[PDB]
Amino acid sequence: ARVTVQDAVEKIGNRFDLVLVAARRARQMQVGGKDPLVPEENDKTTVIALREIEEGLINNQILDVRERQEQQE
Amino acid sequence: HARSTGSYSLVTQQPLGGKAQFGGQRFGEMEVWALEAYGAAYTLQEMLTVKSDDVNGRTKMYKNIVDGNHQMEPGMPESFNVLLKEIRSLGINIELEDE
Amino acid sequence: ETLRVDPTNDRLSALVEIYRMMRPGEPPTREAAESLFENLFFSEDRYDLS
Amino acid sequence: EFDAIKIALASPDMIRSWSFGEVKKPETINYRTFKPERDGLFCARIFGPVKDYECLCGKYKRLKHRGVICEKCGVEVTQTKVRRERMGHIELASPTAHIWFLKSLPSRIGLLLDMPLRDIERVLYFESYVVIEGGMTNLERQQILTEEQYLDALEEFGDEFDAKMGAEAIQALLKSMDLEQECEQLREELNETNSETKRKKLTKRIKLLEAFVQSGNKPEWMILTVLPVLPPDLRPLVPLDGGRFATSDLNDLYRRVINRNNRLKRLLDLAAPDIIVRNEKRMLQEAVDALLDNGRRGRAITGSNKRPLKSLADMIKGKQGRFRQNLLGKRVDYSGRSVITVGPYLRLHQCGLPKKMALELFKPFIYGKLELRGLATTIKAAKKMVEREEAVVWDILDEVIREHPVLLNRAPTLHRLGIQAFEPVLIEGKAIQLHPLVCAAYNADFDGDQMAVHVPLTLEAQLEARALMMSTNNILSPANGEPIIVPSQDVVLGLYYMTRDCVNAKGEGMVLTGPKEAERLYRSGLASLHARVKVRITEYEKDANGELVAKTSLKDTTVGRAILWMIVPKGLPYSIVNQALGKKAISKMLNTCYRILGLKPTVIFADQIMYTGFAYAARSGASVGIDDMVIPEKKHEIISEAEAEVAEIQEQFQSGLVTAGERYNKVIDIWAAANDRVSKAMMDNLQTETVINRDGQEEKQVSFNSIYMMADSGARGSAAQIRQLAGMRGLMAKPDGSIIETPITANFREGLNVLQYFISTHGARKGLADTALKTANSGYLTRRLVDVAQDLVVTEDDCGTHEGIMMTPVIEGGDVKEPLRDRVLGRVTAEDVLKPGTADILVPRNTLLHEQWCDLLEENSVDAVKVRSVVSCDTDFGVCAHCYGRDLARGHIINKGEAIGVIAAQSIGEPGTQLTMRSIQVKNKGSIKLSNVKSVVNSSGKLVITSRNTELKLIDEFGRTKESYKVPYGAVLAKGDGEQVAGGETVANWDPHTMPVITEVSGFVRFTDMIDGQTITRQTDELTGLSSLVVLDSAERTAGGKDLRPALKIVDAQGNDVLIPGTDMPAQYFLPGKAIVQLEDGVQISSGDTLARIPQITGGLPRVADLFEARRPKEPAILAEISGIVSFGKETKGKRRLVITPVDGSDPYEEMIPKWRQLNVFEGERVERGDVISDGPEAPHDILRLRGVHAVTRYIVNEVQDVYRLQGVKINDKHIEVIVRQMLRKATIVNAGSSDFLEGEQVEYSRVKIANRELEANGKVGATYSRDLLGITKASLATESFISAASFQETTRVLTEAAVAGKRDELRGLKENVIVGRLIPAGTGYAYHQDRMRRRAA
Amino acid sequence: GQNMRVAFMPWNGYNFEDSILVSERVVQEDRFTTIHIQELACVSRDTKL
Amino acid sequence: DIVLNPLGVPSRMNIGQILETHLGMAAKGIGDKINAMLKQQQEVAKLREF
Amino acid sequence: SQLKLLVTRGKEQGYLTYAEVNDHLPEDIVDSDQIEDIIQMINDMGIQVMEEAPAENTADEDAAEAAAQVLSSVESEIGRTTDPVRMYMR
Ligand SMILES: [Mg+2]
Ligand SMILES: [Zn+2]
Ligand SMILES: [Zn+2]
Repeated sequence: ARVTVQDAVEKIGNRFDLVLVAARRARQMQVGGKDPLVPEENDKTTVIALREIEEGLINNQILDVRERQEQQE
Repeated sequence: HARSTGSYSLVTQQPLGGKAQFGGQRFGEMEVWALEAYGAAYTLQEMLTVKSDDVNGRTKMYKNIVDGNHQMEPGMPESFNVLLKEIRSLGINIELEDE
Repeated sequence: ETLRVDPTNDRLSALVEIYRMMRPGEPPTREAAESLFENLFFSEDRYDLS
Repeated sequence: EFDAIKIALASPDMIRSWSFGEVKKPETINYRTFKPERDGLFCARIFGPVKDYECLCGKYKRLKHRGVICEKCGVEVTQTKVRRERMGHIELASPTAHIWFLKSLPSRIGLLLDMPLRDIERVLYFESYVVIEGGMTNLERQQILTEEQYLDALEEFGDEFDAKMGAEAIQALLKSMDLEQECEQLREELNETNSETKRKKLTKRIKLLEAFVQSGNKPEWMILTVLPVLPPDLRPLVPLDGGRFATSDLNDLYRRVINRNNRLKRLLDLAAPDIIVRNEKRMLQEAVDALLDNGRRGRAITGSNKRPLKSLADMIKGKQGRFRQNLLGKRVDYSGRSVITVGPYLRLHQCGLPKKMALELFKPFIYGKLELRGLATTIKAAKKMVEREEAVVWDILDEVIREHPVLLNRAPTLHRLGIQAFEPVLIEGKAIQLHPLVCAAYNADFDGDQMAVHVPLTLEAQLEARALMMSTNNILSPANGEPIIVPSQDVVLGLYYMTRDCVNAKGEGMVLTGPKEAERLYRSGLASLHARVKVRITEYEKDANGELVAKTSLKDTTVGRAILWMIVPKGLPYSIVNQALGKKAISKMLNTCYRILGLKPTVIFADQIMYTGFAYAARSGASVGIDDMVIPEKKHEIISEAEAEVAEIQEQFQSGLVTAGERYNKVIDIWAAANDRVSKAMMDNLQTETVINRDGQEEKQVSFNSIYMMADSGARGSAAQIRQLAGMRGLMAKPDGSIIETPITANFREGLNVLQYFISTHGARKGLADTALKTANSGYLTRRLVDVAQDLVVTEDDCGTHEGIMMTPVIEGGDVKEPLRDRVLGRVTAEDVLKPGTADILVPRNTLLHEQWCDLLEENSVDAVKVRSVVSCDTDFGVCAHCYGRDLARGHIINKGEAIGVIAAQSIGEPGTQLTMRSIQVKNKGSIKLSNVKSVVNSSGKLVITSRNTELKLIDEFGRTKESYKVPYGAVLAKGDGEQVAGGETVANWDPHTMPVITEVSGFVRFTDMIDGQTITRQTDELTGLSSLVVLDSAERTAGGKDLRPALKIVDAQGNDVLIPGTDMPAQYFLPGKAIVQLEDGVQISSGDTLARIPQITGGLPRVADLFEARRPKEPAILAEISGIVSFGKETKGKRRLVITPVDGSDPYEEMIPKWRQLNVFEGERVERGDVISDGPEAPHDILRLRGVHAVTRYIVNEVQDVYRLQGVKINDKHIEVIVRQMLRKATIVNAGSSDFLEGEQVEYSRVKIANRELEANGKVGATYSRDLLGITKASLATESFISAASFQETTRVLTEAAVAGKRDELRGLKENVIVGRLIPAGTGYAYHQDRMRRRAA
Repeated sequence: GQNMRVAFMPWNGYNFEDSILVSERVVQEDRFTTIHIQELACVSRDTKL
Repeated sequence: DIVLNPLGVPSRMNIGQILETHLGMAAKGIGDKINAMLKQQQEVAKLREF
Repeated sequence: SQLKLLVTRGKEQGYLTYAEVNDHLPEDIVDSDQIEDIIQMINDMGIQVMEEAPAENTADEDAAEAAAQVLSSVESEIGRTTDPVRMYMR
């Protein structure tokens, strides 16, 4: 699992904002159809999104830039 | 006692109550305050509408769950529609204003 | 002091006052008031002190 | 979709617009074909089809016809649920008045017509006539005419005369009215009616008329002409088993209305005598009023039973109404309850969940995941597979549950730690397993308690459970930052036993190579767990920028401490496990780990502590036996001695040498002393043992007695309970509150005889009955405090203010009971903390004071820090993060979107069932310091107190106060400022009675106006015959002297009149009545001599409740309403008069000081605003007015923290200031200034504050105001939302007031978004609302 | 009730607040097994159809 | 058969359970000395004495 | 007057007893319902009937003043009747 989310909160800087960004990413990953930016060690999309946030690979700006690129293409 | 979905009341279309009726758990004010003390606004919203008496938002939730898509379209509780009808059946004119 | 502040001088006025207190607004009558008082207590049917 | 809910009165055209048809028959359904009748209250051509997609005749039965009206019956073919939405209407034969707008106490109809309610009712019930625009024939509009007067006035008046009776007359009055012309007349009158009551009434009425004009309503709409009819499915006629029917009470009321309306219509066509039609109209009015609001003016209406019928108003209001019950307290799917067991093997984030309860809660997930892996072709197949409980279903369930939290909740949710999220672990059985360390959060034990479990469904809900509510994120108490996950009772016993030395055990004196060798020696039986040895210990310290430098040394410790060291993480020192480790040492150790290392180390460490404690508590084999309760050997001797003493006192009393009241206290004290002696003997015989030895000599050590081990470690119990086990039960009470003189001299190891048991039963039942009252009263306070403070949210980062409270340690007379660290930790500084040398800034500014800063402040020994407070924040509609401080549950500065009001309310309220409604001797050593002290050298050079606010503080060597003693006026201090003192060094003494009168210089005194037998009396000591002239009060003295004021001005030997030394005014010191002038008349005296000698709180929860409700004390202390010189004037006028003629200012201020009062100010004295004149309980409202806002908040927090501190409760002061911020949020305007507000008006402080700030930036001036203090009830009452207010106030009053005002609601509080069913604007939903506001501004 | 052989001691946190630890020999010997009788009813009514 | 927690006795001053446990141990001890004499088929004279 | 005296204590204690109210009640004969009407009129400013001797104030002054004025009228009243059957008989 993931007993604590301290590092992801440290990255994002607000706890409520972490909950929103992680939910957006997890929805992209489960229903939209996307590939994890980290190995999926038998983890649910919620935990995978959280541990992508932990490593600085995802945040609101990054999600937004990628989505605007997709809209252009 | 555990319940997922069951029978519903006639006027207030809310989960029935008890084990015989296979009812649900009562979620009251002191538990609402507890969720407000956290920031859990989506948990509160789904406990008030999709899980209790949002009639057409509770079947969509079931279909979404059996589709592997964990998302809700809340809508409006039926405890508020009945309230509007009861206030309007007095002489008062209470209406929802356009966005 | 109770006598000096007594609004009554005769039995009939007392019965009329009791009648008004119990069922106010009705025309007081000597026979009616006497019957009401005599039936309130002192009547085997309506009052039993076991 | 919708962004506001607007409310207003309904026009008859609108009511007909709602309706789909008119109800004309009182019929409901046919009694054989149970089908709806043609034009009744359950019709199908008005309210819709009773079966989906079918007519009633049956011609159209297939959806292919959706949307056509069958001509055999006119029943549109559509969904039957449309029957739940369609309204009807009833055309009344006569207009009828709405009861809400007629019989609401302000009586909007009467207020609008300026007509008393009795006249309106008389005209309404056909008792008298009225004039509606009588015209130019000597008539007066709105004039009441009795029937005979109307008859005789009709004569000689061939004019129409415009007189009417009944509700049609009222409707005509309202319809003929003009509001703008009334406003014009009212303005004209207010032009030249400058009279208090008159202009007040004119302003009130013009305000009401203007509000009604703006609302858009028309007054004639308050009189009903069409009556709406509710949709049938909200008042159903459901069939039951056996042919019985159940119906709603509204059907009876509607049938009543329809029957009487039809009868009236029929009776109008028969031209009946007017008596009959009048009576019918009265009945119709009664029926409609019973429908709308039953038993509001009449007595009631009853059905088949004798119970009153439930009306439309009864379905919204009450404690069961929709505006209450359903809308925040409804039943929920995906939930279930069960019993809780221990499960000691679990980790803090995991709970044990029964497999059967989980196969039901997660059923749709299982169906989906079965169909997605091909196990089940369709969903019905999956439903049968799970029903048969196949083998693959358990694997799929284990996959579904893998990472999916579940919320667990225990009954009374008193704070937010009563709901927590855990990861399930599927188990056998039917009971939930709960991690032990969480029990304290739930206040849960394992003797039959139950818990409810809910499952989050959405992705956001799961993420909130994992990130906000998970149990491993919540290890600190939100009330105080202290950990709430401390080991409780058996872990404590095990860890105490492990780390506990003894004199001579196996393997003493050994030298080990580390903890591993210590453990290897103990498990092999070669060493005892309590064996003093020397062990090579390696400890890391972050004595750098986070480096963890290692140090290896040879510590002296037992085997158990070295073993326990193996679970401690790196960064901690070794002294934490190098003690006996009772209950509080372990909590201190966990707090140290959390503050040094972080959150994950703390969670791992706590689990390891629990495991080790359980293991070694099992290992010790600790038990409880009867020999463990050791009774003292001298108990009977002490009891015999006390019995002899009480017998001697009793026999002396029988000789009449001591009164019964005094002998009662004598016996009570004797028995209290005996009880103390017995307890001391017991505890001294119990707490120590003798053990022999290293060499062979006796040695004393702490006992290993099981009861003493449990009590000493803090595992369970206390010395008070051991006293009742081995000592004596003690002294009981009585139902009257008295203390029975004879105690229960037996303990439970012995037996109580029948009389002693009968005595004990009273206390038990009393306690059992109390507990319940305490619970019910703590709930009231919490509900009221969340009603007041619910919508307070952190909405900003930094308001940029420079003001705040001044934190210093709180000292009550003697020692300090709360240092500066506890009060200042976690807050933000408002000003630079200068080093006590005044050299440079120690903490610059805007620095969150965490532990390191507080340690630095302790190093510099500074005891006064100015910190930013919520109550003094510049933010509008919210609070900034810097003025709040830090979270206290997370350990860092707070985040925007945090419901700080709900947290404050819950933190104050939850610890309330644990609160029960109950000369100077410088102890330490330091340089005495004085404050506000005026004095003059006495005869022996000793000081004399000449100040009413004198203060003495035992400033210590470093300059930090350690004691604060208020110096009584008129007293002399042996030592002086700077004079070092010592123990018991009574710095000063004073008469316990009689306020002394002192002068200033040595000189003769003339008794001017002090005439004996006129103004004073010759009460010369009768025995010693020493002059004792006594001032006589107005009545006490002669009438001539009554006007005369007794004066004792000082006079010099020159025969001149001494002027107050240092002042031009003569040294006259007028003495008031009773003044003890033992001095002889015209006698010379010394400096500051005794010219004369004038003769001499609840507790608990009710104390806290009446402190938040701003209640004025019964004997309010009087204060200085202004600075100046005191005086007096027209006395005996029932109340003595006072004045404070300002030195230069005018208006000396006069006051009606009740004579029975005892003033503290000499008739000739100067004072400053906020100075005690009389004395007694201070009133919060006075403090706010005379002294600033910071001086009322400091009073409430200190006054309300005394109740909690006395009981051992600990809650932060942040939480009391957010409640106080909500109390003083209304401001009264003093000068309208250049703003747009009237003077005598109350407005929101946040509104006037920004109105003049914007005005000031322009070329205008601001409006002055005076702040107001309200209790948590009135403050709540002032909500600007009729939906939020209708929830917790009177629904009928809220909705009538909002309808006539044409109010509109825009959902921005937490209680109005819960009812409407959308995201609250507080937490994760705080970003949604902000973007909504952005789009709306767009 | 039944006469149970009882020992007073902690034993590993399985009797932490008021929890009780029981042997399997108490469950094998059927010391606290109880018999519960319940009645269910089926009523056949005459409906309109 | 059953393991109970000692920490529940001190706070809840119901020490009748400890005395009941001690006396039940005594009674069961008496019962176990008769089971032995009745299983070693001993004469009534010896069972009558104990 | 008599009603004002009854109010005096109501406020002084914050509560009253059925007996004291009924007694201070104006001799004005009341037909039960009238007594019922006044009890609420007094309840308007807020009071505890409590057949026995004795929980916060939430009453708007506007309600209070209006209840006071109607309370004064009750004393000046003669035969106010809020009962249709009684009115019919008369
Ligand atoms: Mg319990
Ligand atoms: Zn048809
Ligand atoms: Zn601020």
